[PDB]
Amino acid sequence: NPTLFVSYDQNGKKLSFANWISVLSPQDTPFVSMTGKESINQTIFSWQT
Amino acid sequence: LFVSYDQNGKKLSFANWISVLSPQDTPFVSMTGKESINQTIFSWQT
Amino acid sequence: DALASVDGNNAHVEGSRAEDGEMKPTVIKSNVTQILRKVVRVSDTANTTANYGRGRELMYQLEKKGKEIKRDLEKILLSGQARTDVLADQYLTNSAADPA
Amino acid sequence: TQMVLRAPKRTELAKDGSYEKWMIEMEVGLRHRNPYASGVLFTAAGK
Amino acid sequence: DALASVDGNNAHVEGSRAEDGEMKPTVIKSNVTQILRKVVRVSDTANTTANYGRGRELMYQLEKKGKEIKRDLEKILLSGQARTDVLADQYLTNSAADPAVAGLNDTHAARKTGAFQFLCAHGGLAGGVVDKTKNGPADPDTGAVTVKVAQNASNPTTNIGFDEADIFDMTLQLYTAGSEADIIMINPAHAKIFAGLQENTQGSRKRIFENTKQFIYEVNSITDPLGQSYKIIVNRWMPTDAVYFFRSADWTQMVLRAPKRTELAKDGSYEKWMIEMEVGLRHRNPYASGVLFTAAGK
Amino acid sequence: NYGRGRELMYQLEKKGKEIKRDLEKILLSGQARTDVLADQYLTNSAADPAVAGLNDTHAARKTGAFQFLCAHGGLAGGVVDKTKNGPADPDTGAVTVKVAQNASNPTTNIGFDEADIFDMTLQLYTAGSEADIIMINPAHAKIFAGLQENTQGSRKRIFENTKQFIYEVNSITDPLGQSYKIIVNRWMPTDAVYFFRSADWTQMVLRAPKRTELAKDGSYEKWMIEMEVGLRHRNPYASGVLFTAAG
Repeated sequence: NPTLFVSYDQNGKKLSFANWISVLSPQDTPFVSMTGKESINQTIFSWQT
Repeated sequence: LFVSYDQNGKKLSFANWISVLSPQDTPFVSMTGKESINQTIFSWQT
Repeated sequence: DALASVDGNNAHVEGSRAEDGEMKPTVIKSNVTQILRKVVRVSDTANTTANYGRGRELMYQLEKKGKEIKRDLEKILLSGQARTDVLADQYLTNSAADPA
Repeated sequence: TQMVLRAPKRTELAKDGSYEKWMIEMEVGLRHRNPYASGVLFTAAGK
Repeated sequence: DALASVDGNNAHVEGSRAEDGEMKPTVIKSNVTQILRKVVRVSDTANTTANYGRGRELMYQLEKKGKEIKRDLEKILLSGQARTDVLADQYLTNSAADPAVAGLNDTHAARKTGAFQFLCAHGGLAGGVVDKTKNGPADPDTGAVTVKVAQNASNPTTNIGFDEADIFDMTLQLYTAGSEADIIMINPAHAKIFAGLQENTQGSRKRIFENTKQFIYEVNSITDPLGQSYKIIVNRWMPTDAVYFFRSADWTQMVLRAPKRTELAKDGSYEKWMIEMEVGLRHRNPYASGVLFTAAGK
Repeated sequence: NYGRGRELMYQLEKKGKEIKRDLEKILLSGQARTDVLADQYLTNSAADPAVAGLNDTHAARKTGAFQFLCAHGGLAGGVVDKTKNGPADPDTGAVTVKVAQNASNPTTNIGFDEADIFDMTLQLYTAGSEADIIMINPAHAKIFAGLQENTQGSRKRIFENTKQFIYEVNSITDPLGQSYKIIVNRWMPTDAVYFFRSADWTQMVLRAPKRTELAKDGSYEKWMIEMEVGLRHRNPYASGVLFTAAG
């Protein structure tokens, strides 16, 4: 029941909900982008040198 | 690990109305009557 | 909200500077929900055999407890219990929930 | 008024054998316009 | 919000059950607005005359004030005030109200916005302004520090500037966080630094001239060792104690009450007017822009 | 409620990206090959007799990272050692795993070498490696820009009446004619430098990442993501690793 209307005496204060969320975590992954993928069928693979 | 107690941007579910029980009957005034005047002081005789 | 108290002596002068007066803010009332839960654990071993004394045990039991939750809801609403929660004074400054 | 967050629904759970479990849950609350809009009268004494 | 830094070396067995992960919620920011005002008062007599090089004394004085308010705005948004306000922990106001300061009146203090420095990763405060003698913190997920106190160890104590190498250190911090800053706003008094990249003790891209009739001595574009091309911009209203690394899209001006016409009472040969507008400032992420303070050398 | 719609799909996306972030970091971390099997390829007798019977009580597995698959020359526990130089190639006289000597830049600062880097290109040229890339953490990219013109003296990098500033080096030419290409990696460790070639490394995929909803048994609504992959390296001496050590 404020006599002098101000912002600090209002029982309302309907908050302003932004329509976005900020994120900066990058996912460049330069190595994984240049390696190449080869499908296998065993948990262990071997090669000779 | 997400649970309802951890949410932050909770869009509140506020009610769009206000209730007040303050009566506004005023019975006496609704039975006395009104007579317009043009002065700050009135008088009668008995 | 509620109107101001009756000022039975709000007599002013014929001509004077109008004063600010007085006002009153609103009052917020908050409540919290409750979780009502009912489950069933009827097996199927005795359900595979064709018995004469019983037709079903799953759908019938669901309806039984399907009505109990309502028969319990009313008992809870009309109860004299107290609201239980730990999110007090977290509505207008609720920008972030209680970190603790 | 009856404030409901989750309406009634018969949910089915996992099957770790012949258990055959089920679930019925709902989430509601209660709202009152003004505390002084309704009245309560307690009736009790010593014992 | 930001992803989790639990990367580590997660290794799981083949025949286990899904164990509960590590979930973290978001983080809410909040800034308050500030009230700008410019008053005008001119006696009716002076407003009735006809000046020898203009029209009425009212509109002319109003236009002069309508421009000063914009200058005051540019200087405040780029200041380092600490968002002076009385409220505290009342943004998620949903469980109750704040009657602590409700029985008050215009006696309330003056509200202030969160300027460029306060909205960034500031390390501390100085009562009402951000403290430049403290190095800001680091992001939880990344390890970037967008608020770095220049060392200036390269240059001597005679000239102050901020540094010549500390400019490249911020680009590393921004890239480390993932910011897309591409602008370097600077005070004109410090432009001699970005142009005067010399005095590096005989090294590091010093200088040369091919005896030409053109002498520029200016640096507008910059590229860091990582490839982030930056463009230097000068702002007359910027302070001379810090440099800003930011992006236009990562900032917005929150306007609540726009400037409008306000005719007030007279009270006798006053003809009073007023200008007023409430505005705030926003920042998508404190770690999306850099602030390079200035300090002496060795 | 208002404002806060859902946190299930949002969290799935967050986790969908985090799993990839970890992969780029694990392959370049330098962990050690972990497994419960050993020398079970030439006995021509059986897979393993002594490991059978344990259903899920086994220990986790680890893939040979960039360092393990190279001529590391010793381990410091669960991760490759960053101090002991790799073993010299028997055929050639190459050493692809070295340690920065830190000649200049006194011990006041860690100071990754900034010099003698052409030695590694020599070790590679001596080993027939066709390395053409130098993956490095951005925290040490300035050392390559200063390689342009610092030389602790008068080399006089020039302006030529220009306003554009570059001070960036991304390509180098070894004295032996080997032209390399510098690349920045935010997930690389701040104490290593990888000289290699893309074609010499392959990604062995066994279980591609896929979402799978699990049982509820209540209001849990549990979800998970899982992927099984490995790393391959044709020849250890086909790539090099240069650590950083002050003193």
